[PDB]
Amino acid sequence: AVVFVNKLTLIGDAEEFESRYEAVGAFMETQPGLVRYSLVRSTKDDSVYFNIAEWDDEDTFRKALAEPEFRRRLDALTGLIKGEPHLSLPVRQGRAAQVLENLYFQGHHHH
Amino acid sequence: AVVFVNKLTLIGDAEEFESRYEAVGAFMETQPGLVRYSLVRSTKDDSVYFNIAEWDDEDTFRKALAEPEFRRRLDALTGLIKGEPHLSLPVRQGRAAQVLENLYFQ
Repeated sequence: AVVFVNKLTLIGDAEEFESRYEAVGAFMETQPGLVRYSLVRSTKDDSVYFNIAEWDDEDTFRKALAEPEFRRRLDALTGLIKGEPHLSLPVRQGRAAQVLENLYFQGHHHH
Repeated sequence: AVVFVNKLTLIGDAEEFESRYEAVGAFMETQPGLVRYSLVRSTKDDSVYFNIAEWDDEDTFRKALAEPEFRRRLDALTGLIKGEPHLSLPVRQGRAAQVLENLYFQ
């Protein structure tokens, strides 16, 4: 898996930016290789967002990025945000299933 | 849910940073409210990492950070990285959908 992380700086209207991002996320949802994505907004500095997307691999991320209609919805955000994008590799991970498993094992093993 | 994002800049040895971060990840996994976390390293600028940690709510995140053991293991990263921390609220999210989803008319 690869994890796309874009640190966004809001330079326009927050509500307009977020509604337009909706169409980007909608499109990503049936792009091959997309696992999940989240747009999150900092509570410390509300001009700071992060676009975070997990992809099966680098090749599927590459092929999705090139799709004209995806790029059209992405381009509709230019002028509302500036981006500092990072295609990134997982280095250490606490998977949800494993976090849950360690909890219920400690509680139900009765060591 | 809330998503903590820390943009980390490496200022020492990457291998030791990553080994010492193992202890931080381990302790997080024992704390009430943790959903999941990933530490990822940028392939554009390899001095950049992001810690991305998902918690049930701000409350559980704040309560975990009040643990002395958590603070001890964070303090062991001093000199290896610098942080830009952001507790963040999900604004939009989704996951892989079925291409045929709308053709059931359910």
